[PDB]
Amino acid sequence: RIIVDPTTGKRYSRGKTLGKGGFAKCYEMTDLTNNKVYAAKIIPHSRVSKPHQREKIDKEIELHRILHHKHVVQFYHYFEDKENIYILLEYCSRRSMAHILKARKVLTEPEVRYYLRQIVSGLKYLHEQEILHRDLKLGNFFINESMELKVGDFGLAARLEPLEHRRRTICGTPNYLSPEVLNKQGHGAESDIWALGCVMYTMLLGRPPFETTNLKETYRSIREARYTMPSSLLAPAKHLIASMLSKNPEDRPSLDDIIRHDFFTQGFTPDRLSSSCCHTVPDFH
Ligand SMILES: CC[C@@H]1C(=O)N(C)c2cnc(-n3ccnc3-c3ccccc3)nc2N1C1CCCC1
Repeated sequence: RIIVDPTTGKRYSRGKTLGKGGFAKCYEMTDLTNNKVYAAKIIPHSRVSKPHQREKIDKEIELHRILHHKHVVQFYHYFEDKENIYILLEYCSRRSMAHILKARKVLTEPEVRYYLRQIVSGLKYLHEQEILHRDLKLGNFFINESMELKVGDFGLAARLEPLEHRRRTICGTPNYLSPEVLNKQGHGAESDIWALGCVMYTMLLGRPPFETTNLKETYRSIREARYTMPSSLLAPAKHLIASMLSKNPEDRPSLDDIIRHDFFTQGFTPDRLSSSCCHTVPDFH
């Protein structure tokens, strides 16, 4: 099937399905005018009848369409026709972290340092652009053919705000709610740092440091910021995770402080990682 951009030219071929992605059904989509393939969201209007979810996508696009970084999903184009809304994004053949970790359960440090360096780099970009991702989670870290990491799904993203006028309500439902955001103080840049801690944790142990149900039963526990630190962690990793998951946010480290932590400096880290690290654990040193 051929899909023409009625505002322009401009013809596209639609290929393989890629699965469900909330409102979007995903499909491979080829721009016939340059023959590159792209991962596309296709949201029919029927599913965006209601004004606030209509607004939810406008923002994702508005915020996404200005982002150019090697570790941020490269937004290509978007257009609409009578039936559907169309968003083409960087095609990431080797899926997400979420997929990888299910296979391998738990990762070796060199790779954790390999993947985190990339999550952290992409996030300086956004954070310096004054944009908060607000949903860092293994699912939203996309890997490509050449084993490179890009952060995507900017569906719960927002611009930084004056701390007095900021959104207090939990927007959407993140994977990792923070203490501050639970005391109704709103999502800060550090609330992203929070998520990174939980994420590193998961990568090293295959289970999150706190429940991810967003149930009120689980709220005191997060607010206290108390969790099991297992002995299986070397001290560098232990220490780093701890500072990242500080209870009060203004104690959490900066992104620069993070890539410069012992965990980073006194291990070894590959420039290139094989594709077999998707399924198999690597060789020593
Ligand atoms: C299009 C939405 C999302 C995405 O944003 N990108 C950039 C992406 C980029 N590349 C792929 N991609 C390409 C080949 N396989 C995938 C894929 C499939 C499942 C999960 C993640 C990626 N998928 C992407 N996805 C998937 C999320 C869930 C279903 C579609």
